Amino acid sequence: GELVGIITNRDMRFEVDQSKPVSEVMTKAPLITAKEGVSAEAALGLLRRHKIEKLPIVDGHGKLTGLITVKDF
Amino acid sequence: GELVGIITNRDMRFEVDQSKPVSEVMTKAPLITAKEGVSAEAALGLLRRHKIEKLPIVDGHGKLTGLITVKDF
Ligand SMILES: Nc1ncnc2c1ncn2[C@@H]1O[C@H](COP(=O)(O)OP(=O)(O)OP(=O)(O)O)[C@@H](O)[C@H]1O
Ligand SMILES: Nc1ncnc2c1ncn2[C@@H]1O[C@H](COP(=O)(O)OP(=O)(O)OP(=O)(O)O)[C@@H](O)[C@H]1O
Ligand SMILES: [Mg+2]
Ligand SMILES: [Mg+2]
Repeated sequence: GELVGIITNRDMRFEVDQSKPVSEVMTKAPLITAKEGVSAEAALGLLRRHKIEKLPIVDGHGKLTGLITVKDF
Repeated sequence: GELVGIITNRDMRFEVDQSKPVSEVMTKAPLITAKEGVSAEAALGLLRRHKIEKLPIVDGHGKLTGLITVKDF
């Protein structure tokens, strides 16, 4: 149940072998995340600062509770 | 005549003020670049390794001679 990383379509854009497991292609932890109840302005600021399009949302134990993408904005 | 950086539309996606100069938004040097006469396989490998979409091509003196994008592939 641990958030070990994130896999986006920039990671698997040119992977010819589509039977490859996720663990060989994903981006490993630590990731850029936000706390629960993060406002939209703070999430957008994080996305602009780190120049990523995704932002996982985790609780106090570091367990995944949500995800914010640039698609929302 | 020096390559001081690169500006892509991920850098200027949420810039409300379009009168801002490039110098305040660009990604400053050093960049991930390739030498002249780089093959397609080497450029694609660099793009996959650094997870970027653009690769400036410079000469021995470090001056810009070309540009490769993921659009080509
Ligand atoms: N929150 C995050 N923390 C760390 N790395 C991340 C995070 N979100 C994405 N990445 C990584 O950053 C890279 C690009 O992220 P992003 O999600 O912006 O790309 P993308 O949506 O796949 O891009 P494109 O739309 O151009 O194909 C990928 O390697 C991805 O794994
Ligand atoms: N060769 C490079 N060296 C260093 N940084 C780079 C290079 N090319 C691009 N970047 C930077 O990496 C970030 C994303 O690069 P990229 O060109 O993949 O994004 P983009 O094409 O704008 O993305 P999207 O398609 O998701 O809108 C930007 O901050 C950009 O300035
Ligand atoms: Mg994008
Ligand atoms: Mg893209």
